[PDB]
Amino acid sequence: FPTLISLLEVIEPEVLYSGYDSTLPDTSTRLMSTLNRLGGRQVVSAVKWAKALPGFRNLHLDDQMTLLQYSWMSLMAFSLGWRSYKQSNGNMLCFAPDLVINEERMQLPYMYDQCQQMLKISSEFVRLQVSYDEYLCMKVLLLLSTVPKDGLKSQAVFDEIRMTYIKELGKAIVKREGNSSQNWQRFYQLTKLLDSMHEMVGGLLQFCFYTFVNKSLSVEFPEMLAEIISNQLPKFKAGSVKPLLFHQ
Amino acid sequence: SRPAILYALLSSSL
Ligand SMILES: C[C@@H]1C[C@H]2[C@@H]3CCC4=CC(=O)C=C[C@]4(C)[C@@]3(F)[C@@H](O)C[C@]2(C)[C@@]1(O)C(=O)CO
Ligand SMILES: C[As](C)(=O)[O-]
Repeated sequence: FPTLISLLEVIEPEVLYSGYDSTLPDTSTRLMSTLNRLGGRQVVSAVKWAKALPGFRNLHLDDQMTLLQYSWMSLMAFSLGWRSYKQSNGNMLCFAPDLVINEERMQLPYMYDQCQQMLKISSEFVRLQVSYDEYLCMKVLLLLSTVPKDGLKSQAVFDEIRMTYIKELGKAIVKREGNSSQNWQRFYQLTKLLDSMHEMVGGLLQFCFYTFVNKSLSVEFPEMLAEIISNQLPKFKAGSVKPLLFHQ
Repeated sequence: SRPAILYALLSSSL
């Protein structure tokens, strides 16, 4: 019988390559389009990941659709943060091994602001010195951290899943340190981080909606993301979305 | 309406 943490490790998606062509010069439109094309594939990876996530398949199909639509950007941004922390200690954005945006590349028109946002996530990992197991658990929590304002078709199951993974984050913290009462200080810090993710991601979500809607910027989106964004867009304009916070 | 590919992936239904 395998532990839940070890399953989380085995099912974690492998880092994708972008297949960016470093031959041609960089432009804002091209870069953003490349990132979106990469995001499409990363999201498909995340869906396959969710389907293998212990617990997740028990939710109603419509709750599955809902949680993935509401949280895809969180998942992607969080992973980006992790990779950036791991490969460059938060100095560069490591989108893919073949696509790293450093200080210089950020100077492109439009890029600087959006990149500053994504780096915030990265430096959080740096500040708190997050561990792999902590990261894996927090990531699951993000999937389960945004619900519709009037709840889910199977709130029963949802609440149980959410509780299992909170417990799991617990074990992960303990495994780093032992059974001190600094353990609950850490739990606070990490739950504070999960909370601050709604604001940080909200920023990204805004840029995303903007570049999606405003055709004149000529940013392309793959069908996967386009379908999701266009469905998710009215729901966010109508503020019918509720974050689950750990704190006040 | 409802996002097609995401739906296809989650139901898996022929
Ligand atoms: C600032 C926003 C937030 C960006 C996303 C941040 C999270 C992410 C992680 C990746 O590893 C690759 C793609 C995505 C999923 C993303 F990088 C791109 O899709 C482009 C994106 C939406 C954005 O850059 C744009 O709206 C530009 O189109
Ligand atoms: C099957 As995979 C490692 O693209 O999630």
